[PDB]
Amino acid sequence: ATCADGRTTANAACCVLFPILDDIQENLFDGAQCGEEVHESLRLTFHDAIGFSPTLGGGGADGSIITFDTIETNFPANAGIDEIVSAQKPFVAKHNISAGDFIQFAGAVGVSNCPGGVRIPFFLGRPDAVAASPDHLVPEPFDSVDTILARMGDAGFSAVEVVWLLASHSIAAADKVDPSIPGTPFDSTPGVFDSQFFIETQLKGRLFPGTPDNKGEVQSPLQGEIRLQSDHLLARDPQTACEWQSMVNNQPKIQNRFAGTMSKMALLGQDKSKLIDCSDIIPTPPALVGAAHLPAGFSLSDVEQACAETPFPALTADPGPVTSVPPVPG
Ligand code: HEM
Ligand SMILES: [Ca+2]
Ligand SMILES: [Ca+2]
Repeated sequence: ATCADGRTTANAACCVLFPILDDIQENLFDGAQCGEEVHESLRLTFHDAIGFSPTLGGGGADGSIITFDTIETNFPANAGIDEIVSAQKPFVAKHNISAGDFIQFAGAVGVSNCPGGVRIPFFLGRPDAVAASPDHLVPEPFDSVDTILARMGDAGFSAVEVVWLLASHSIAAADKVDPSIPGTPFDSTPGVFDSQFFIETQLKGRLFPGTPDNKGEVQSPLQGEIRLQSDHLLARDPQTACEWQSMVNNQPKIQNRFAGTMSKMALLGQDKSKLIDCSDIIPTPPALVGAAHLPAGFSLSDVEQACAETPFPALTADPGPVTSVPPVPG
């Protein structure tokens, strides 16, 4: 099909997405960069979608976090999500797709900007949100593994799927876990969708990058990197540790499982058969940059092996002395 903007797509209903793509690439993502706004937009996909429980209710990936922001903005786990909601609102107001569609579209487009990224399937047609999410459906970094897995499981995800979705933390930072050091990433390559997150979370902690005593934080192995308590525990818990380790230096697995599981997440509360497949609108991501490695100055003895069936793979360290990770600008 040929669209009003002159471009081609398989299903002509998807043409509406091309001007939206252009607008977000320029005016939300700072020229199609894998930076702060991409990261926040990706987090928003999860906070919107995970507000779904067959028991407790919630419409899932329905745009409620924007449309009912006056309610959802007050939820504890939504700390620091108000900035990206505020940034997305004028786009939702200005274009002609639902808020639920916009959130998932912006997330998929954003991931496609990141070197090593993957094209996440995208469907068009989510109805407008009808009610705010119930509170307390977003997992917290101070929740135990069993609590996190139970909540994610309630929404429909297996333990391995939780690990796959946490590849998102490869392109990610924290502003509120330790508010003294906003923009501190979870891996040494927050601009690259890669396995460094799965490697670096497996290292023995060494230091707090900022203040001590923050809820939901534990010691990190690197200055300028922050470690969530939840990620620390998920990397080591027998339910998840072998799957976590299996992501290390397996870029195709990270990509394919992230795409598939993100598609599932983007469809929480929705019925694929009542939507239109517009996956071909998502751009081709740049190739992976870099290769899997231990940080400079580290060795296998710094890895806390936690997979009972399989040893941690032999990686090479970057050359030189131990170095710090720069924060995400913004
Ligand atoms: C499984 C349980 C999870 C927990 C406990 C968790 C927790 C967190 C926390 C505490 C932050 C830092 C927020 C801040 O202080 O600014 C964060 C950031 C982030 N999370 Fe997760 N997360 C989880 C799952 C996910 C999933 C499934 C996604 C998928 C989209 C995701 C995507 C992100 C992204 C992209 C960021 C970076 C945001 C930024 O750079 O500002 N998280 N997560
Ligand atoms: Ca929602
Ligand atoms: Ca990374």
